Amino acid sequence: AVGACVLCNSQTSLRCGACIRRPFLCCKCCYDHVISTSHKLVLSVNPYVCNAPGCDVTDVTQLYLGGMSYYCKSHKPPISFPLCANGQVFGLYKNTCVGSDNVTDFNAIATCDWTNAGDYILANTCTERLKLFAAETLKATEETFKLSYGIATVREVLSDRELHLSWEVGKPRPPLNRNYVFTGYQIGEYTFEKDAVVYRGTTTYKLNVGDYFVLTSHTVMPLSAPTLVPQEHYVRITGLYPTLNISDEFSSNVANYQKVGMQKYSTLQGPPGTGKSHFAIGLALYYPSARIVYTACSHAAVDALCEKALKYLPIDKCSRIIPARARVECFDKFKVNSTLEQYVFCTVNALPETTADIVVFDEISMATNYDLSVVNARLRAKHYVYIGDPAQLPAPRTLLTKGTLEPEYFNSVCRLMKTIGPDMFLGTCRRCPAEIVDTVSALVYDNKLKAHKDKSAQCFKMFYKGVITHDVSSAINRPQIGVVREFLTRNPAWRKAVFISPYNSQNAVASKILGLPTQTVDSSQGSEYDYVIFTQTTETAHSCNVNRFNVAITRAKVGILCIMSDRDLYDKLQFTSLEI
Ligand SMILES: Nc1ncnc2c1ncn2[C@@H]1O[C@H](COP(=O)(O)OP(=O)(O)OP(=O)(O)O)[C@@H](O)[C@H]1O
Ligand SMILES: Nc1ncnc2c1ncn2[C@@H]1O[C@H](COP(=O)(O)OP(=O)(O)OP(=O)(O)O)[C@@H](O)[C@H]1O
Ligand SMILES: [Zn+2]
Ligand SMILES: [Zn+2]
Ligand SMILES: [Zn+2]
Repeated sequence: AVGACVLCNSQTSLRCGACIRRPFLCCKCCYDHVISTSHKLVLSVNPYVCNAPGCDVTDVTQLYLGGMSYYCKSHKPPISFPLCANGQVFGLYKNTCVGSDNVTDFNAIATCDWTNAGDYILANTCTERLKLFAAETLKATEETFKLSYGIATVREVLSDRELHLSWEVGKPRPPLNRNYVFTGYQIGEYTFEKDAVVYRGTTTYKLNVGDYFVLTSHTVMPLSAPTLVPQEHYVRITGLYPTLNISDEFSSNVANYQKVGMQKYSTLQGPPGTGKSHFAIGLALYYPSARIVYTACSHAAVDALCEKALKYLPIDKCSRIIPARARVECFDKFKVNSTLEQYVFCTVNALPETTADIVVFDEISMATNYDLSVVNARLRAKHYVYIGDPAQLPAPRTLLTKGTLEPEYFNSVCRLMKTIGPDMFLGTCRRCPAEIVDTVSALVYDNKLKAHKDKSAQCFKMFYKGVITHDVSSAINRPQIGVVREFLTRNPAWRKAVFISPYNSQNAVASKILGLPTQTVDSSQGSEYDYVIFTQTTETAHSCNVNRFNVAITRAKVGILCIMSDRDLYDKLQFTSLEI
């Protein structure tokens, strides 16, 4: 019942009983909270509630200290004092309290519902202590809301991959995509796609009628470590030992590797195809005796670093850390769960508590402030390297419905990269034809991204609005897909292209009609393909977001066809226009 104030670190015996996280607040900060919000329940060693029989007064502003007990105005003894007085709520340490001038920001964080983009803006521009409080509060709210979705029970099993579901009446249904993972009853985790529903299970299990699926929730632990440790700048390389014979394949990053060793943490912005994994793995080659923990949010990102390390690092010194409660198939070519190896590859959620000379945290645009705090709490390192690109996509915020979240507010690292700039920048795209490079360089990179490749003359655009149908909220554009079918009859080298759309439902229609592999933009992040076919599908904030569009067109190595709905983005594509 005694702790440190979330706003000013002062010792206190008070917590707000109305905030979902029950934060400690000192006598001064607690006053500013209760006098300006609906939160009136104050918790101490004992709760601040009227102590007379039958009384239900719990509003601290209507409560008084009589002796050592609390009473309302109708029950207080003649010798009593108001609990709220002199800008202070009575509690222990009433004279050491410092107070804070940021309580207004606390009050907004503590009372918002996380549906507006301004809640996330405030969560990223406040003090460091408030950032943790907002991250914890948001995550709890997100987790509790998962209880709002209905239960799904199998009515019949059509095949090994299709079934008919029964949805609980009185509650909304979750969208059926690869981001919504249900737990079956425990017969493993399942995902559903679109009355027949396509089901994918962790193991091939004989599903029965009556088995049910529940959205996988999770308890939310408190945070203690900052999103970023305080910065330090050193006179020379600290804790690391450079080689003298780094191969020329990695020598262009030597100066950047030196800078990594001169500061506590450093940020690297790497636009698509500019060599992020190459940078990350070369860091180990330049500091060959360093213990390096490579981490990121998704298994796919960690597995991509593993594939890179397999080519260049000693395999006997690598371990992939896979949580015992297995879920998906991870990289399998390293020793598994040998936490003490020199090179450890692990998703954030599964990080062991250990130390390292260097922590590399990849795909930083996808991280949240909760992730960044978890990484600092579990990994004590001499150097932290944050790799990513704030012009790519963030983690979906399931509660946000009003307003768009700009890159500067994705997390603390993206905020630094957007405000003061990244410590390092990989400036040459080696993956994409120059038509793409030139488009995105002007679109999101202030013309700072250079093309190494020539124009391919296989980059095409077509302006075709089509017809927009919907499966709930996921959009479909059958005319746009018909145009693609026509294109394929006349361009047989594209038979091997990957279809990309901003919508799962569109992708599903394309799979059946066109026969091509399909991917959503968001799931295509970190991937590359020779030929890509993109159908914008609709003109929405989702389909026109510049970060998503950047990602979409930068997956292609040789050629891309973009069937567009928005005039602005169509015009900016530096491609050859196709007729019809
Ligand atoms: N790979 C290495 N090559 C050469 N000398 C090394 C190497 N690793 C450690 N040493 C030496 O051994 C000492 C003790 O190692 P230790 O790991 O405890 O220190 P350190 O954390 O790297 O030190 P500092 O941060 O002051 O550089 C180092 O300070 C350094 O002088
Ligand atoms: N600094 C560099 N110097 C020389 N060649 C490089 C450099 N960075 C990357 N390359 C070349 O580009 C190839 C691909 O790099 P990488 O594995 O990082 O993937 P990418 O798709 O280009 O980039 P990213 O991971 O940023 O999307 C490397 O295998 C290497 O041949
Ligand atoms: Zn409160
Ligand atoms: Zn305080
Ligand atoms: Zn009373």
